[PDB]
Amino acid sequence: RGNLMGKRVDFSARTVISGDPNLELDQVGVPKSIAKTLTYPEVVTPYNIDRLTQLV
Amino acid sequence: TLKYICAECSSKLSLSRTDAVRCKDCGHRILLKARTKRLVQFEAR
Amino acid sequence: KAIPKDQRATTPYMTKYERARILGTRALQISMNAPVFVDLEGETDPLRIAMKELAEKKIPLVIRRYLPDGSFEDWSVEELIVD
Amino acid sequence: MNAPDRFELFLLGEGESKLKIDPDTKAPNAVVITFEKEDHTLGNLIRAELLNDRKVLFAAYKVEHPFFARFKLRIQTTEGYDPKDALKNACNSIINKLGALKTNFETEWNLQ
Amino acid sequence: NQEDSMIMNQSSIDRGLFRSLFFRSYMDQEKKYGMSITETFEKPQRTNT
Amino acid sequence: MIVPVRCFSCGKVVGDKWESYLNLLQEDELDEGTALSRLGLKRYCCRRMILTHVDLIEKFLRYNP
Amino acid sequence: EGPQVKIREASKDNVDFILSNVDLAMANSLRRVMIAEIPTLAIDSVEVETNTTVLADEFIAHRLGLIPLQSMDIEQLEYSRDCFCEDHCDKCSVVLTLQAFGESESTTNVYSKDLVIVSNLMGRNIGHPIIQDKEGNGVLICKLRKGQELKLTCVAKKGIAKEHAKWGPAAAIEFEYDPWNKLKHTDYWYEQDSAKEWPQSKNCEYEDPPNEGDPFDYKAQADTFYMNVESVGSIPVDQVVVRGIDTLQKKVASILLALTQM
Ligand SMILES: [Zn+2]
Ligand SMILES: [Zn+2]
Ligand SMILES: [Zn+2]
Repeated sequence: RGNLMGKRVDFSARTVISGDPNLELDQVGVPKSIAKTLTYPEVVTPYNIDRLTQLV
Repeated sequence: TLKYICAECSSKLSLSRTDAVRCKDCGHRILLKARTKRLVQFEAR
Repeated sequence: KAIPKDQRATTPYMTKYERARILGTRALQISMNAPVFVDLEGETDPLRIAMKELAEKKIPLVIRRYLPDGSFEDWSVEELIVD
Repeated sequence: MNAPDRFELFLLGEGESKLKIDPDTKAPNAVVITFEKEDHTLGNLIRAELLNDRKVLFAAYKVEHPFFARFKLRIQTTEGYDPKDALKNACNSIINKLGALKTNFETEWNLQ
Repeated sequence: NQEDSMIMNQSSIDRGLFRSLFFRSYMDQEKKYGMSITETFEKPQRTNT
Repeated sequence: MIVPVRCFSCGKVVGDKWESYLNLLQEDELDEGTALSRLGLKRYCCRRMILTHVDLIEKFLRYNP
Repeated sequence: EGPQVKIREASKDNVDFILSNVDLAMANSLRRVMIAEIPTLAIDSVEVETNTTVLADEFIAHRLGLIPLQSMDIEQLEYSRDCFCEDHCDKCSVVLTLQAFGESESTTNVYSKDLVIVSNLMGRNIGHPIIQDKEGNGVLICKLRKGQELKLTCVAKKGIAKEHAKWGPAAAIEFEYDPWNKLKHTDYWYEQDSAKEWPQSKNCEYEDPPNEGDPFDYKAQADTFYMNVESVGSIPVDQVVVRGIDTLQKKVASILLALTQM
């Protein structure tokens, strides 16, 4: 139960949720600290070599 | 040595190392560390 | 054991799962420098290019639908009616 | 923690300007002017003077989000007239009315 | 304000409304296992530690 | 504690009204509303400050440093 | 022509007047500018040397931050970011200090008047603690007993109320318009009758009821405003109103200058 069916995993954030009518239906407002803590591995392609270069 | 202060009588001890932890003139083993002598900057916001 | 083309009795419509995995695998290949068969309108995102290839059926794939008895069928995504 | 600085509510950032004139294609002779580091105080006061004119067909403003000091001002005047001129007349009218309010306020204050 | 949400005045917060102090106490203690090993409170040097 | 500075709404200075307030209470034996009417407070936003204040610094000073 | 101002009450703290012939946008803009976009002088940095008080250090720094100061000739004092020096100089800020020590057995009270000016003003009239008490005593900052010292240096810097609420010279602004409800902007709720429950306002003396049995109102605009400005103690009311009108005029002129360059 604690190691096969379920488990504690990475790449997640837990906090208090609140409302905001100015947002859309499917969106979600993420804090800046959570956005800087979590990450996503993107593949370098000739379409975003300049953008990823700027990020570096 | 470093300046220490007694618990009850609040006297200036300034005892060095290898002198255990005990006040002189009274037997209160609670010895204060005293506040730093440098300035601390704060913001009113 | 590979049912022939005259005996394929599955649904000719592409399901949402087949479209999903075709767009995901195709977009993953496009992200890995795959030969694009459609002229781009200035896109940069790989998923938009994959959907652009699916909108014109230029995706070079064929689905191996597994039957419960162990057999399978080969329905190419070009002949599958999308939506 | 994560809240932005307070002085950012009125100070203009780097690489930015005060007004962003962007033409709009929703209607003929329509323009959307983006205002930075301002709120309803300027938007409603400008919109009122834009509505007092007869050459302006449409005029509105809105604050997209309260966490960002900015508001959009959509203006649409008649053919053969530029909304920038109407905005200039609005600014001149506001400056004149404020000047008369200051002169009259000081004149009435010198009588107390 | 929807769903038990509240809007608070910022100028009241800046003047000290519902502001509280939090005191966290960290207690440490040196110990001796068999008298041969003795923990000592000291400033560790980055050369030999 | 120890007389909140300004007010938590309007913003008027009230810290200089405590000493007089008590002075009007212990000398003239007036009521709370009358003293608050003599200090110059006309809005209840201020009135809740002086009326609901719990001065705990007096109980804090009785400890030896 | 334009607006007209008729002052009704004029005091050292509260001044009520009538600002009419003004579209609601200019009146609301005026009160918003007077509440927010007006400069003020307040303590921004507190340097605590020795503190034996029972109160917390940042708590005392907060109370000192809430203390008002004089802010007359603040126009010619440049901002901290505008001056090219490091930290501060006699062009940006005013340096203050406080030293309190308990003497006799009775507790000593630390007042705002105990602050002294040790920085040059170059002919300005700022930095003086505003004393509005009838006894001649400043704001009670804290209390001290015999054996406790309190020495600190404060740096009073310029700022508006948008940075912090401590830079708020204006107070409660009484905004009202249309005493007798004829513009049909509010539908009064009543349990039995609206005339017996809702009382009459003061400004009703300066007009008259619209009289029942008269045609409906739909062509009348909102005008004849009742505005009561209240200053805390920094600058007088005329400097609040004049500096606010000049502030909005500098903002509108800044927008016109921002449009001319395009
Ligand atoms: Zn001792
Ligand atoms: Zn109040
Ligand atoms: Zn400087």
